[PDB]
Amino acid sequence: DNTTVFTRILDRLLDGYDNRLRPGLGERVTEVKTDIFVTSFGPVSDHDMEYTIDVFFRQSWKDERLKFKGPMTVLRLNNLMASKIWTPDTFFHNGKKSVAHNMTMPNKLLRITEDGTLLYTMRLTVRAECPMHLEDFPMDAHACPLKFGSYAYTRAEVVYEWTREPARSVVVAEDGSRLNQYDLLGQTVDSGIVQSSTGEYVVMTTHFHLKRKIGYFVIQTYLPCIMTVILSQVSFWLNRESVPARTVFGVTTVLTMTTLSISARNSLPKVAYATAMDWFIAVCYAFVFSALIEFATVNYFTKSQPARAAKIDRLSRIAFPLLFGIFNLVYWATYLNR
Amino acid sequence: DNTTVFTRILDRLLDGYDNRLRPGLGERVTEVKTDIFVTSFGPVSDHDMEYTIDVFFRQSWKDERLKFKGPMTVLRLNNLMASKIWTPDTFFHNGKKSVAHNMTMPNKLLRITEDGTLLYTMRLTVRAECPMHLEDFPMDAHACPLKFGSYAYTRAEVVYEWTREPARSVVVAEDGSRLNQYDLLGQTVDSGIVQSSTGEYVVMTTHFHLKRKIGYFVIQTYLPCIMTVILSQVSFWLNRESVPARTVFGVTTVLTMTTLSISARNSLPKVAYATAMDWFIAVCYAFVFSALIEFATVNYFTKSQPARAAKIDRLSRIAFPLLFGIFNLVYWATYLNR
Amino acid sequence: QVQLQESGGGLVQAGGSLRVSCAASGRTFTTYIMAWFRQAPGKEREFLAAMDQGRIQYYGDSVRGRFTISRDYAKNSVDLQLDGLRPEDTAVYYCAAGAGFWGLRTASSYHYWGQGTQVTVSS
Amino acid sequence: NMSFVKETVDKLLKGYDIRLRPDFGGPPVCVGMNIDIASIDMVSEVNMDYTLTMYFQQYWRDKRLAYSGIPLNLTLDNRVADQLWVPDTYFLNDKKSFVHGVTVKNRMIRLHPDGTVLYGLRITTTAACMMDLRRYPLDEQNCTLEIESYGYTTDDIEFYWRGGDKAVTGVERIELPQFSIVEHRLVSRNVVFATGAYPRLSLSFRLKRNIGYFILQTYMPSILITILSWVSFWINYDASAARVALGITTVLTMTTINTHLRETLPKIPYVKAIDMYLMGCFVFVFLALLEYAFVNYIFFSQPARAAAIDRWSRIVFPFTFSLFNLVYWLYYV
Amino acid sequence: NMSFVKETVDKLLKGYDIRLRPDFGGPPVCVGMNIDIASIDMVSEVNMDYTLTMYFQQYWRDKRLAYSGIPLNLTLDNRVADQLWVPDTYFLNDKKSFVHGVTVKNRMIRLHPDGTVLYGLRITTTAACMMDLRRYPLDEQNCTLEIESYGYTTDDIEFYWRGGDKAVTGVERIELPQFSIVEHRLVSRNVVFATGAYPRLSLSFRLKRNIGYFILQTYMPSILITILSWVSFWINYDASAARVALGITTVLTMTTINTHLRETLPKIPYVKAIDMYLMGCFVFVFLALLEYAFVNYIFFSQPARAAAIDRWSRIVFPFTFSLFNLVYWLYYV
Amino acid sequence: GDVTVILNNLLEGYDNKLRPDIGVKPTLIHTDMYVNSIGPVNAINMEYTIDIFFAQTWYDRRLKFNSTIKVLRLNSNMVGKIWIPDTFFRNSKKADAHWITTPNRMLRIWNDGRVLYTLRLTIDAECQLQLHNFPMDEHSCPLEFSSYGYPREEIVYQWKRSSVEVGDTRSWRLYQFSFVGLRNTTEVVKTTSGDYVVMSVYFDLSRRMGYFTIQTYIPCTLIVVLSWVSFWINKDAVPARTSLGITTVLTMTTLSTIARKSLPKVSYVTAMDLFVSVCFIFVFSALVEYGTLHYFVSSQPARAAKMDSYARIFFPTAFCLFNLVYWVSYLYLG
Ligand SMILES: *[C@@H]1O[C@H](CO)[C@@H](O[C@@H]2O[C@H](CO)[C@@H](O[C@@H]3O[C@H](CO[C@H]4O[C@H](CO[C@H]5O[C@H](CO)[C@@H](O)[C@H](O)[C@@H]5O[C@H]5O[C@H](CO)[C@@H](O)[C@H](O)[C@@H]5O)[C@@H](O)[C@H](O[C@H]5O[C@H](CO)[C@@H](O)[C@H](O)[C@@H]5O)[C@@H]4O)[C@@H](O)[C@H](O[C@H]4O[C@H](CO)[C@@H](O)[C@H](O)[C@@H]4O[C@@H]4O[C@H](CO)[C@@H](O)[C@H](O)[C@@H]4O[C@@H]4O[C@H](CO)[C@@H](O)[C@H](O)[C@@H]4O)[C@@H]3O)[C@H](O)[C@H]2NC(C)=O)[C@H](O)[C@H]1NC(C)=O
Ligand SMILES: *[C@@H]1O[C@H](CO)[C@@H](O[C@@H]2O[C@H](CO)[C@@H](O[C@@H]3O[C@H](CO[C@H]4O[C@H](CO)[C@@H](O)[C@H](O[C@H]5O[C@H](CO)[C@@H](O)[C@H](O)[C@@H]5O)[C@@H]4O)[C@@H](O)[C@H](O[C@H]4O[C@H](CO)[C@@H](O)[C@H](O)[C@@H]4O)[C@@H]3O)[C@H](O)[C@H]2NC(C)=O)[C@H](O)[C@H]1NC(C)=O
Ligand SMILES: *[C@@H]1O[C@H](CO)[C@@H](O[C@@H]2O[C@H](CO)[C@@H](O)[C@H](O)[C@H]2NC(C)=O)[C@H](O)[C@H]1NC(C)=O
Ligand SMILES: *[C@@H]1O[C@H](CO)[C@@H](O[C@@H]2O[C@H](CO)[C@@H](O)[C@H](O)[C@H]2NC(C)=O)[C@H](O)[C@H]1NC(C)=O
Repeated sequence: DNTTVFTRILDRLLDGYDNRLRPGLGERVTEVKTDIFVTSFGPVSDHDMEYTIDVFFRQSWKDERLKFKGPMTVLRLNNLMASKIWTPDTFFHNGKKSVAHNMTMPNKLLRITEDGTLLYTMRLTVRAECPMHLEDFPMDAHACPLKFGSYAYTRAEVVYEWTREPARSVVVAEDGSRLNQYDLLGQTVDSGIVQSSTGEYVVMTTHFHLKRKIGYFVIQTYLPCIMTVILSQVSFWLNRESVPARTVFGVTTVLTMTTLSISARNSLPKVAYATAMDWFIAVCYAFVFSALIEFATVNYFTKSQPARAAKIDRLSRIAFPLLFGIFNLVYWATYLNR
Repeated sequence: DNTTVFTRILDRLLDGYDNRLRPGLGERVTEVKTDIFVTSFGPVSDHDMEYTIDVFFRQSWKDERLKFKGPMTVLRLNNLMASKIWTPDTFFHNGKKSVAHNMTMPNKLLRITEDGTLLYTMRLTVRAECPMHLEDFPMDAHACPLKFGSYAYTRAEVVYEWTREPARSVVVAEDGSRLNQYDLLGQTVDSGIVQSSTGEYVVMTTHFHLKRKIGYFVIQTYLPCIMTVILSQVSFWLNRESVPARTVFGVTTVLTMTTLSISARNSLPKVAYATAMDWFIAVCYAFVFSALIEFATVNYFTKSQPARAAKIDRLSRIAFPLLFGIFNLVYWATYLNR
Repeated sequence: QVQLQESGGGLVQAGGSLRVSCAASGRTFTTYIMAWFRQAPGKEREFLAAMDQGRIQYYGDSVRGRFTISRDYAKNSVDLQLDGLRPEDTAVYYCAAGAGFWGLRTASSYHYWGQGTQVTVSS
Repeated sequence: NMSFVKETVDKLLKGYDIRLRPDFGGPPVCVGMNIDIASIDMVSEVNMDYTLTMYFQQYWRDKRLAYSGIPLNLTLDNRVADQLWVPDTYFLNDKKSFVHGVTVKNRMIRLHPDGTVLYGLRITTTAACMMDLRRYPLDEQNCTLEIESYGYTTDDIEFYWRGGDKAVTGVERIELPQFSIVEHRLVSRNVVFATGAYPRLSLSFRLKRNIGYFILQTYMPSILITILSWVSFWINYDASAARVALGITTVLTMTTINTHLRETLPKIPYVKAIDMYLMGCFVFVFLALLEYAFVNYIFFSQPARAAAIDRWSRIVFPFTFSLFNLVYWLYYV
Repeated sequence: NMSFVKETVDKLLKGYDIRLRPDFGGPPVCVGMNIDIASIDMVSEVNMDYTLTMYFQQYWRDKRLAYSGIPLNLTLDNRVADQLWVPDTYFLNDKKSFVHGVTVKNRMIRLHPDGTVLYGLRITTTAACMMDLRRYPLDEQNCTLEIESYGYTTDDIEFYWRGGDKAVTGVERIELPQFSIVEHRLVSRNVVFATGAYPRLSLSFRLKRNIGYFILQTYMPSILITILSWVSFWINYDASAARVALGITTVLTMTTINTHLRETLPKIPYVKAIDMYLMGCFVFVFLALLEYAFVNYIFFSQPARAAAIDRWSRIVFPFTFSLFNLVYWLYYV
Repeated sequence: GDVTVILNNLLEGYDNKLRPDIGVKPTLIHTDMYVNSIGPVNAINMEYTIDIFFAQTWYDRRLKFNSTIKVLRLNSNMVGKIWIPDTFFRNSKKADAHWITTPNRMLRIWNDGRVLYTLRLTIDAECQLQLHNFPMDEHSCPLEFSSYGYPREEIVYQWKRSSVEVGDTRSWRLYQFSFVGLRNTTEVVKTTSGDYVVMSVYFDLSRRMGYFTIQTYIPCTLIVVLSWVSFWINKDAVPARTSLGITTVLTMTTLSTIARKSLPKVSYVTAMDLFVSVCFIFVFSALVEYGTLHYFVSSQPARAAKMDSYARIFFPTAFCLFNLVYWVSYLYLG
């Protein structure tokens, strides 16, 4: 009874229908309402300068060619009819290879209201570029963009808008964080215009703010280097006749700093500029290098001017801890604030 | 007009033909005769417990709906025509991800005889699961299975048989073996029944019997460990007064055993139990450890009881080679005879 | 240690059901093939049935349609339902587990063997 | 008899509309689900996901597909699935999944006289589950699979497990090289999104990691290096080259172990149990070499006190290392 | 003009049976093949395969497509290939291949007035070849490519190389980073399978591995460590700690070299020339340390005999090592 | 409205298997390219990644119409219905178009019959790199495209006024290299099936040295200086100087391994392999120097005394001279 009426409506809407033409072609500008629900903010790859995100993409627009009358004010269709109508050709400007899920069915939904308003929803896995300035590594903060718009329609044909207030038009699930080493501070929602050789296009922008977690680098790199520097200045308090004890202290701190530097630089992304960890390791290496030069000097002046050698050792016993403390204070005050 | 006559027969066979129904539906069981030709038995991965195989799959059945009369008695069919008739839905129960090749065209072939018999051949690459027991590694042997049957038709509708005697129904090419760490001994062919939540099905099975080659581990792991143990027992023949010489000797043979053990363990997959190599390495490590404990005991008793220290070194020069030779005899007789 | 203990058996009056069980201990045989064998007095040792990890059932050409094999993977056991028994079925039934190297139908490929259980058929 | 079946099937598919759900506009259609797990493998810490292979069956009743005159269940060719309506079921945490297609697409459609439709698929899916590795490798994990309808709501479709707690089979036959499945659980609930409510079914497993691999591959080398560091206490103090070489080679070996484990293990930027154990062993060998630093520093003025320190170190170091192991294993097992 | 061409093409494609080969039921259709190789790369020893990109062209005659009145060779859109008969050619040893599709499918169909068809495809394929590495890194490999018809026998189709020995071009423009192509060869034979005789064309290359990388990277460190092991023969025999440390450290260094080479080169589990050379050097330094162990053992009672053994070792070890190197660099070069 | 009538009448009597002016004159195609970003350069595989917008313009007499509408702006739904040139990239290893959320294709038609077709592409293109001067090497990586089936008598390509455009060149993923400039050319290539017009674009790239300086050059220099540290240690500290020497040798070998992990397995010596090998020779000679000093202490103590004094001058001088020649040759003489 009812199914026959519903099928006659479905077989009647598309009578003399052209999906090659946008709604309001030549009479008005089609307006699209857009909102995103982030199911999971996936991993961020520092080596590839890109990130992954799994989203529900919801678009709303008005097509007066699809008005209908019937008891059911809303009709929800799976996928065969939704491919026979006009849909916006949205694409991500900075998006790399993305995936539209097809298990166990196409993850697409099309709803129609009585007035002809259509709602189109899809599930996507967007992989987008996030340029990074790693000068403050590993104490850096980044803002990864997500920009989308119409590929073929200029701003005189199709314009995009957020469904609600811009803050409320992008929603992130509470369990939708998949960041091993980042904290998602927040997001900013924007709209604008881009200019090309084919015309002007409307672009919708979203920025996600990320802050890298530092406790890993503190326990893996910073603490061993600080302890090795402390051991190198501990060497200054042993008697000058104890050649093996001070030599082993010096050379083992040098070997430890060399090993730490090699390990530390084999994990960073290949950036051709220096970061904050490179400077910290370089200064710790130069401190243990100068400590071994200081012992080389003490051993050189021993047996000829023991008074000068003792005065050099005393001043290194004063200068080195103070200089290292001042270096750490400058380093951490500089980088933590920024 | 011979081409037009043949075209008429082709355009006449499929008149009133439904490919959604198996032959004899509701009247009799569809018998499928199957044989396999193996063109290459590809690599076996012990880490993933899987193997690759490239085969020609030949199936044969009878369809009374496809009888014809004409000048020829055998028809070769284009792959476009082979998709219009009913074919069995054979699948591999333990397959992981298989590929049907279609370069440069689909690697399918369908021949029709005058009496109504259909021969259907295809080329496939199958990655299957071969669970392994690695307690005897690297002196282990495995039986890797390959099981196939119908996904949708129960044993009341479709049954499978081998074209010839089961031994001669699976044939491997002379140059088929593409194995660098295994030796293919042979195969056994069988057939059983499985029961699922949807019904009972016929399963055709083949087992390939593999035995691992051990020369690589002999030349890479066992020989360096045996030489390191012999070197550590060479220390017993150095004079007692060379304390630093024998201490460096023992501690460097200990470091050599540790390096060899870690190198060997890198190759092994992550298994819960202990393989035969784990026991061999643990025993060699305990032997060099006891040789260094023996020298520590001699040095402890030196300069106070030189007679006992000399007696200990003289007995160690016999006991250590004897105990190691006995261990090797037991090790290489327990595992080489399985 | 690993022990395969067998239960059931006894005597039946030339018919009826007879479910022989087999419980394993000291090792989990989930990834192994568990089979049943039969030894008539002084005669050859014969393969009866077997079930692998994938629940594929293999039977001998003489007992197909009469003996049903099953496995309780949770309890790590295996059962054999003997139906339509005949006087020729009087023998000692054995339980075995193995990897099936060089053939699961050959007795020389099973690492562990049971102690047997006499089944007597009276007519 | 076969022509009558052909007529009946073509009768059913004549006028059939794929775009309308059964009982469209009326009561919701009830869909029952079965899962037959075939294998679980590749539990990846780096990728934070796992791979699952299964048989996925769905049962529902469509009155438009009811037929009479044939006392049989019709198993049809799987391409007829494209001519019928099937639920828009999807997995919420699936990263990558596919349907096997050798030698044909691994799909099944079966019809019953009352109109019940059975729809089966053989699916391999990679599902994402978060892992809390603070207790690694002595950790337990809880990984799930979420089943939901993409487009319909509870006014249109409903999900239930067919068979109660017996709806999922095959877990007892799974063998994992590094884990052992402890339990599995079935949950049915609805999720209230912005577009309305959505039926959902959830299947979860709890995994407990095995320790033998880490015992024989990770902890034993560090233990052995710690024990080897005590050999110095039994060497004469005038053997400076032997004790220095032993101390610095044990330091280099422990550093190489820690660095290469950091290179091979997954990058998990928080403190785990393995990092605490390796750091504790590094501290023990650091103190073992520092003890000789004190002895070398005092063996000339007070040779008897330095000998008493070496003798007491021969007892304190093994005792404090066994106390550390006892506390570590009590606090983690 | 244009309408005449459209009329002719629609006449050609009207009543065309794609399921029938040319001259069906009569003489076999002759197919000529050309290959133009663009590049070869990623010759993988681990996977035992190589990657090839090429322009594959086929040339046959179909009298059903002959047309008259147009003095032109009609190059059609490649989608017309879906409406025409093409050979069922396949590569036997292929593991993974695809046809490029940017900006469209890289496919060509060209017709001639006499009915001749030219069919072109741009293909990247991964072909597997067995490699014998017993002479590695002084080895020479032979990798082929097999071309066959999947479902036709010699009664219905035949293969030949179009152009004789000029059928394959582009070999001299291939630059492998680790090989040089010594030669290539073309073969034509019929493979006798069970279903019947199948035509087959074979193209093979012979690759010769470059040796300059391995001379600098592998053999020189082993040679220099072996020479350094001879330094102890010129050291006083009363310095037991120095000669023992040198001998055992050269043994440790040789082990380190072997394990580093174990980590760097591909896992090929059988005995190669590199293993024989590393074993020969390990034996030489083992006997040098056993010689010092003998000297230290006998240097007290017979100092003159020990010094004579050292004096003769200063001659024998370099001479025996040079004879070993001469045999090695003659049995392979 | 009438736009559907226009499209239906245009597609009526249209055969898309035939190029425009098939029997009259070659079809002239004007091409444009906008480079969104040039991705990482893979020296190991000798390939690079590029993302572009590709535009083509041509005339089709069959697509003329008369109306008050000047241009018909269409999406990809009509791409498969009209004739499209079969342009392909000759040196492409793997290329694909973008399909999220819809096929990224735009088609515009003017009333005079002019057709504009644009799509977005990501390409992995081949670039053979000469690494003799690595890491001070310069390259010109090409990107070539032509027609797969149509020879020069049927399809001719031609650059427009602004051929290749680049936006923010600093917003790219090039760490090792810096972008210099681009050129675009035209050539005719003769093949076995005819003569084809080939259009090429070349991108000039010069490598940055800051990374290899921080990772390799500076650590190696500091290791060499550390091996010079042994010359100022008292000769009586045998264990200390032996451990220092052998540990510096181990460190040199450790740094030496990581030098070639960023390169393919070329069999010629690069400037980096030469630098690492000379540093290895310096530390090797410093350890042989200590072995000689230790041996000479008993035999010729005065000569061994003078040996360390001579080494303190010769080794830093010879290493500074080597570095001066190395950097002069590789930075000012090639
Ligand atoms: C060996 O076997 C393999 C397979 O094992 C085989 O590969 C497959 O080959 C077939 C062709 O034989 C390919 O099918 C074509 O794919 C074209 C697009 O390819 C891209 O997309 C693929 C996925 O397709 C999904 O998405 C597209 C849109 O992007 C959509 O059109 C599809 O329907 C499909 O969408 C389904 O799934 C999504 C989720 O994924 C759902 O959201 C959605 O609801 C729906 O369910 C993708 O797989 C491709 O990637 C592969 O290939 C690229 C290279 O191309 C490679 O780089 C990748 O690595 C990967 O390998 C790729 O991204 C598609 O356009 C084709 O459809 C055409 O043509 C058919 C046939 O004539 C026709 O039926 C269609 O309607 C359509 O006609 C055109 O399409 C135009 C598109 O712009 C359109 O403008 C036109 O208007 C017209 O469309 C319609 O026309 C009618 C009539 O006018 C009109 O009424 C309509 O309104 C409408 O306008 C075709 O489907 C398949 O993709 C290949 N798969 C793979 C994995 O390679 C291989 O070829 C075999 N080799 C040999 C030698 O035999
Ligand atoms: C891995 O980790 C996951 C996540 O933590 C675990 O999954 C959780 O498992 C538990 C135990 O099975 C689940 O709790 C159960 O939830 C169901 C569903 O409740 C929903 O649907 C009901 C209708 O079917 C509905 O009535 C419920 O509404 C009530 O509850 C909500 C709660 O907010 C409340 O707001 C309402 O007012 C109602 O009161 C709800 O929508 C529920 O039916 C179960 O009830 C059992 O337990 C209760 C007592 O708690 C008892 O009274 C009942 O009689 C019954 O015995 C139960 O609460 C939980 O929902 C799962 N979490 C998620 C996210 O799905 C998983 O178990 C872990 N793995 C392993 C192996 O452990
Ligand atoms: C159509 O193609 C044929 C075959 O390639 C062309 O005939 C060849 O033309 C070349 C150039 O003149 C000659 O060297 C060959 O000898 C010809 N082949 C034969 C078999 O005679 C023909 O010229 C082409 N026609 C057009 C208009 O291009
Ligand atoms: C790309 O090609 C175009 C077309 O040939 C070049 O544009 C012309 O270049 C010539 C010199 O080769 C000038 O004389 C013309 O004035 C140019 N025409 C213009 C700019 O409209 C263009 O220079 C090429 N790009 C290069 C070489 O970088």
